[PDB]
Amino acid sequence: EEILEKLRSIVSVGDPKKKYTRFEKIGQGASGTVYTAMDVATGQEVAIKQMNLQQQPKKELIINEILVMRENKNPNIVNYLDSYLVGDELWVVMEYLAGGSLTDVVTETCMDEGQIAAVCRECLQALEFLHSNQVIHRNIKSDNILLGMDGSVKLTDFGFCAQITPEQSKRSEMVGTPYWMAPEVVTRKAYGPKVDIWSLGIMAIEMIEGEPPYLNENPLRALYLIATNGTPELQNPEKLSAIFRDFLNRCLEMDVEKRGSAKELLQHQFLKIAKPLSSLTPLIAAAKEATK
Ligand SMILES: COCCNc1nc2ccc(C#CC3(O)CCCCC3)cc2n1-c1ccnc(N)n1
Repeated sequence: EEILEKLRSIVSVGDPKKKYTRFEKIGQGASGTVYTAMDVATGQEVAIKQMNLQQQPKKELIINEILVMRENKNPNIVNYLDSYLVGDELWVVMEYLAGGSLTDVVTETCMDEGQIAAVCRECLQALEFLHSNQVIHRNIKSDNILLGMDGSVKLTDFGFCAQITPEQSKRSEMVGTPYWMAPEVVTRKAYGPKVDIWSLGIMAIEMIEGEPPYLNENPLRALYLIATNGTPELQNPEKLSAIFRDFLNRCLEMDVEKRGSAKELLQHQFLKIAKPLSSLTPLIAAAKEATK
C-alpha cells in the first residue's frame, strides 16, 4: 500500500551509518533489535531500535508510533529523536538511559512500599501527561519501565499506542499483553485511557508478588481468568498497608466509572510515603547481580 510511502515522507534522509557510530546490541524483542550508539556530535548517546518491515509487518501501528511520539515529549517518557529507513528496515532513534528494566528488579528483589510508591508516582505522571493528550499506551508492564542509574523512571515502547478523539473517545481493538490487560479490553467492550491505570495496578502486583496474576497459566487461559475473576486477588493481602490496599483497589476497580484516573491517583496518600528515587538504585545493583 501507500502506507509504506506515507512512512517514507516521515523519516529523515541519511546514510544513516554516517552520523551514528559504535553500535552494540542491547536488546531484541517484538519491537525489533535495539542498539546503543552515538552520532558525531555528540556527546549524546542514543538508542536505535530496528524493525524488519518486509519480514514481520503489521503495519498501521508502525507509523502510529512515530507520529504520536514525535509530538509528545515528557521527562517520564523515553523521547523520540529521529527515524530513518534503510532497505527493508525501519530505524527509530531515541534517548538512552542505562540501568535495566523494572522487570529485573521485580523478579529478583523485594521492594518496600516506599520504593513502590516512588515508581508509581513517576508512572502516573507519564500517564497523566499521555491521557491529557488523548494518548493511551495500552501496554503498561514492568518490561516497558526503564530505570536510570540515578533512579529515574521512564515509560517506553509505544508500539501499541493509540490516539483517541472526542468523536470516538473509545476503542475496541484487543491489544496489549494478556496478563496486564484491563477487563473491558479483554471482553471487547468500548474502552478508554483508564486501561493504562489498570495495567499500572497489575504492575504494582508485580512489584508486590514478583509477577502478574495468572502468569503460571497460558495467555488465553489468563484472558478467560481476567474475564471471569475480574479484580485479581493477592496471595497475601495482609502484608500490605491499609493505604496501599486502597491504592490498588482504585487502580483495579472493575467499574470504569469508579476506577481512578492518573490525575486523581497522583493525589493518593500512598504516594506521600514515597522514598527518594535514589533508593531505587540498590534495587538496580541487586537486579544486575542475579542477572549475571
Ligand atoms: C529492557 O530492555 C532493555 C533493552 N533496551 C530497549 N529495548 C527497547 C525496545 C523498544 C523501545 C522503544 C520505544 C519507543 O516506542 C519509545 C517512544 C519513542 C519511539 C520508540 C526502547 C527500548 N530500549 C531502550 C531504550 C532506551 N534506553 C534503554 N536503556 N533501552
